[PDB]
This record gives sequence, C-alpha cells and structure tokens, in this order.
Amino acid sequence: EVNLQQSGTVLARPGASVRMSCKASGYSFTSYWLHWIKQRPGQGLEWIGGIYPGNRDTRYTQRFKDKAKLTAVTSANTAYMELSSLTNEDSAVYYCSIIYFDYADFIMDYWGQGTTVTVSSAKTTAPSVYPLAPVCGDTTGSSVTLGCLVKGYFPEPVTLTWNSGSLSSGVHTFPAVLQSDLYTLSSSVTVTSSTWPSQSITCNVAHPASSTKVDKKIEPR
Amino acid sequence: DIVMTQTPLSLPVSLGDKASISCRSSQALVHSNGNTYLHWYLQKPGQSPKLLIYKVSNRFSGVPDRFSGSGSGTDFTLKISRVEAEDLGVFFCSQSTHVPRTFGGGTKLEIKRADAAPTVSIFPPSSEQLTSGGASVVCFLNNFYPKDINVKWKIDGSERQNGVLNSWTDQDSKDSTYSMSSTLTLTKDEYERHNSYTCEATHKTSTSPIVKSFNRNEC
Repeated sequence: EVNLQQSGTVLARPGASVRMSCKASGYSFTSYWLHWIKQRPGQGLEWIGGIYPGNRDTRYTQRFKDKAKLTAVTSANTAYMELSSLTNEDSAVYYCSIIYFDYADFIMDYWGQGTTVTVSSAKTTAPSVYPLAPVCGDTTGSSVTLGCLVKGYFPEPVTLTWNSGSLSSGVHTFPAVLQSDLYTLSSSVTVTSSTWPSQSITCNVAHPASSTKVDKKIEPR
Repeated sequence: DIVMTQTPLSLPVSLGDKASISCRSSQALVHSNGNTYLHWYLQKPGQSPKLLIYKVSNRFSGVPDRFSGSGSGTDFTLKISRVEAEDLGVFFCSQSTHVPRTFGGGTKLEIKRADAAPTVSIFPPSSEQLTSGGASVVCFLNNFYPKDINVKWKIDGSERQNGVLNSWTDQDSKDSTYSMSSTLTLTKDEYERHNSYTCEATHKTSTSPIVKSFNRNEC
C-alpha cells in the first residue's frame, strides 16, 4: 500500500520560515517525482514544484522559485519543503504526492494527508468554553438543542466532543471563525426532550497547542 | 500557465440522477507523444484530492463504472450517471501535458432534497462568559435545505447590523441539509442595557421568518 505521511500542523510567524516533511512507503521512492501542491482554505490546487529523489533534481513554477526549496533524503524515503519569508498569503494546507499515468500496469496517484501552515502573530491561547443551555421554559418540543461555545483560542485545531464521543449523532460543530486574531467555534447537539437534564450532556474541548482538556457539563437554567 | 475553466460552479443533483461537469483549457492538451493528460479528481470534505479519472477516460483502480470521462483537444466532460451521497465534495479537472500542471477552479456537487425549513434555537450568554465581562447570544439554524438563508438580529426591536459572526456546516451526507450558527457578541455592559433579543431566519420554505426570542428581564 502506497503511503505518504506528512508532518503535522505548524504555526509560523510573519517573515519566518517553516519546513515540512513527507515520508513515502510502498513503492520505489526514487522512481517517481514527488510533487508539492498548495491549497488556500478557499480556492483550488496549485502546483509548487517537484523533486526526483532518484538524483535529487528539482523543478519549480516561476512564482515559487524563491518561496520554497525542495529537499529529499533517499536514506529515509523522505521529502522536505521549506517556505521562507512567510506572509499571510502562504497560509494553507500543503500536499505532497506521486502522480504518473504512463506506466501500463500500475497508475500512480497518491496524496499525503496534507500539512496545515498558519502564518500569524497571535499568541498561543487556551480557549474559553461556555455551556449553552436552553432558554427558560424551552422544554416543550419532542427534542431539545444544547450548545457549546469555544471562544478566543489560537492556533487551531480544537477537538470538540459530546460525552467523550459517546454522543455523536444529532450534532453540528461549525467551522471556526476569526474574532480579532483568535478563533471561536460552536457545536449544537439535539437529543430527545425526555433525555436531558436527567441524563447528563457534557461538552469536551481539547486544545493540543495549549495542552488543555476541558469538560463542560450543560447545566439547565 | 495553461488555464482550466470548470463549469458549473455548483451542481445540485437529485440522488440517483446524472451529473455533468465541464472543463475547458486555454490551450490544446494533446501531448507531442500523443497522449491527452486531462484527469478528474474528487476531494471529499477534510480529505486530500482523490483521483477518479486519468487521461480523459480511464478509471483509476477502485473507481466504480458510474464515473466516466470524455472530450478532446480543449473540451472535456466528467459524467456521474447514478449520483450518491458519497459523491459529496468538490471535483477538479486537471491538466499535465504542459508544465506546470494546472487544476480547474472546481465544482461543488450538492445533493437535492425536498425543501426543509430550519429549526431555530436561541441561547443567552452564559454566566461564565458574563463574569468575564463579555456576552454572546447564539442562534442555531439546523437542518434546512436549500442553504440560502438570511438571519436578522433584533435588540429591543431594532436590527443589529454588526458584531455578528456566522458559520455554516457543509451538506450533511446522510441528510442533505445544512445547519449554521449566528453569534452576536456584545460587551456585558451592552448586553445588560437591553431586554429583548431576537433571532430571525428567513428561508424560502416560508414568507414569514422563523422567530426565536427571549427577554433578559425574564430568564
């Protein structure tokens, strides 16, 4: 099985540089070009360049010639991309991949999970987690909705869970949004009205960057 | 660089029906070696782009037969004859007969379902947040289709135009509806200076908006 594992989420400051890696397995790392594609959170895909580990030869699209530098270590079957003079425009997920369609019996097209790069000057900050209980008297429906507000954290992600994961159905955790230079997010959960509050509903928020883990029970009233 | 133009931008398709995505290139894609390197990728939410079709009409291993491609020179077409929920995501046509290889803008494939009006829920600021000196009123609009919808905030009967952040979830695979959050963030002093807090959702499913409200003087 062809595998391309990329290094995890990285935080970088304006003007700094970052380096990411991509380990290959399941095929001759030295036989196919290893490509790097950029994807802005909103737009499409953009080819940055590629490196042939066979002899470490590289090729870049004009635009990135000075932005990135491609590297490889055949020894560990690993590729590296380094992006310098970071700007907000460099924030995006970067993918490494193998793509070749001219070898008869075996077509190569595999991508890594992608590496998120966030350029920013915000300081790492644990989130504030607030329980959202129903407004007074709101208990006549067949179902009832509860919420969890995660506000003021950086960088992301944040791992929001209901009842340590036991509760996954009827939930919606919305995409994080920027408030000032910190992120805020929310999740709603809908359960059978007869369920809550007799049976506890707890919002669990984990923020790896700040090594924090918080559980916030949704108390009525 | 060679530019790829995909159309439409969004593509609503009932389950079980067929979908066609078009892709044109700014220049001929027939390589001197005689091949035409035009491929089709599908990127599911949160995942990496996954190859569906390479060289105008060949299916990648594991790709079911309901997916097929055609076209020539500069005009190409991806077809999906029996759309399923799993096809949810964005399709990208790609070209690599010229360097650098380039991708189309993408086509978001949406699953059509009967129109459904959102369920609205409103939530006053929590005591913990108030204590911090802030106050966020939250409003959830869940399970509605189509995605188009307008939310208006009213404080003591007056429309609030700023301090509002909105976030939408992508289409629910097993449901085909959308959900969203509307958050009004005020200062505690500001929050306590008013009584009525209203969340108003206007969706095609009705002429009269859905209204959720609460009076601070009463909770």
